[PDB]
Amino acid sequence: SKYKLIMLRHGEGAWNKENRFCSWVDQKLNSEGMEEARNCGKQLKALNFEFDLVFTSVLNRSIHTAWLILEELGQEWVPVESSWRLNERHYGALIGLNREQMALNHGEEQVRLWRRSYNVTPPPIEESHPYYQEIYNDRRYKVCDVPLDQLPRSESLKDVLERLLPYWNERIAPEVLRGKTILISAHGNSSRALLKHLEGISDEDIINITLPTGVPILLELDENLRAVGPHQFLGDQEAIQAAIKKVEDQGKVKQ
Amino acid sequence: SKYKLIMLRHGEGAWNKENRFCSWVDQKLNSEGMEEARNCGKQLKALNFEFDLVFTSVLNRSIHTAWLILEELGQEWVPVESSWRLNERHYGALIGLNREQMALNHGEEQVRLWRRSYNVTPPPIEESHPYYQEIYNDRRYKVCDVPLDQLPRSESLKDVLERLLPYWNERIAPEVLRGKTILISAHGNSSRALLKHLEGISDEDIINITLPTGVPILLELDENLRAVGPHQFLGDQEAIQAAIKKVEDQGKV
Repeated sequence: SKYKLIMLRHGEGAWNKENRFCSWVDQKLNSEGMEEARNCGKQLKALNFEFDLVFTSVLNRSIHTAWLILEELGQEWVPVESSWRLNERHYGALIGLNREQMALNHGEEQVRLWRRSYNVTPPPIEESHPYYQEIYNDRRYKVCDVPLDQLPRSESLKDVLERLLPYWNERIAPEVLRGKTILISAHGNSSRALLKHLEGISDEDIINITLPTGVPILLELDENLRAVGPHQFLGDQEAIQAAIKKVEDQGKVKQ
Repeated sequence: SKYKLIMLRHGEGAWNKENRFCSWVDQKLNSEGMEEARNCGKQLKALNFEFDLVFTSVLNRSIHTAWLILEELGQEWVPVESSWRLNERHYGALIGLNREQMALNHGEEQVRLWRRSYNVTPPPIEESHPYYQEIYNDRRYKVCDVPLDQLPRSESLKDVLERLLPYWNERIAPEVLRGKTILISAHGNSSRALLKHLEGISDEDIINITLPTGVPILLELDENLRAVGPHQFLGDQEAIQAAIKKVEDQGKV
């Protein structure tokens, strides 16, 4: 049998235009980001999607994105489950820093590795970090399946997959095998981690995969829950590639 | 008390101003109703409420109310569960009708009986009813714990309690006993039904209970989940009483 699923990363937030790593900072979507969610909902409605379950991270921007999509579909009653295991990759000390500034300071090559490599680990976030308290003092991280003091302080994409894969295998994949229609409202890198696994993308090739914000990602899996083909982006392909280039360019110096 | 619970009915919808029985019609909250939800959230935040689980009906206005409350609390991550068993009382054929016009035609006392009686069952909604289709052709009622054909077509307040109690016993009560702080986002009459059970209100006294829209209701329970005292509306009592009178006045000529 063949199964289809939808995953996407939420829309824009304030730090997007500012070009700052957001990661675990619980920033809300801005007007534009909310509209992006509604657009995704409208596309899914057009395809007559009837979701059975929705999975999100515990970062409110992914949750609000799901809620907006469900409203566009008139499916607000559909069960939603949120887990830190779908949280965006933890950028550690890099959180809050400007990507272009990092390019000027450390070079475009190093920034590309920090952002897209599989094994490179960002420096861990310190208690002195401006956004440390706001993150680790929140109750949502006191009731995770992992103690507060044991949650990551930074993550390589490999680290993300290691804490995300179990959640996929144990709580999402079973529903897919049951023929349920699932929506995963996630983030840029946590989505890349999942795709790397499902599509069998190599450590080297994953570095060139960049996902645009607020765009439905369609994926078809086979009986062995493996991608039948590469992931596809729903929408105008030219605007999608342009959005991807925009994200890539955030890590480059002006030319 | 040993445990604390919060329940409430959502804010205004378009049919509030039109003064029409909404019931199972999946009407959305209007601007004012959304604001009412934000006010509940702010009031609960001011009292340090930290929810562990939220229960709602499958009518979107109660779900959106919960979502707006959680946003104000910065608790969007809190688990939410929805069930038709928390749905508002089914007004059957009376759905869509104007309360004041009905009071004019049949008498204020007659309408008050239909609205607040514990025992009187409204006439069942027929397939010929203008809103029958919009209700029973929705997928949410194809995946309930009972077949679509088994869902009610009208309910007395007693009928409501009979189908709501199983959910309280099976899903909600256990969580409360575990010490979890629960929020129940329900409706006018489904909430009256639960209160009757928790406070041991008699069939006669329940008729006099009218709940204001968008006002948190605090209930303190003992080890046996029995109310230790009457429910407590959280807010300015004068404004809350005016809000209650507002609902009562919808049935007056």
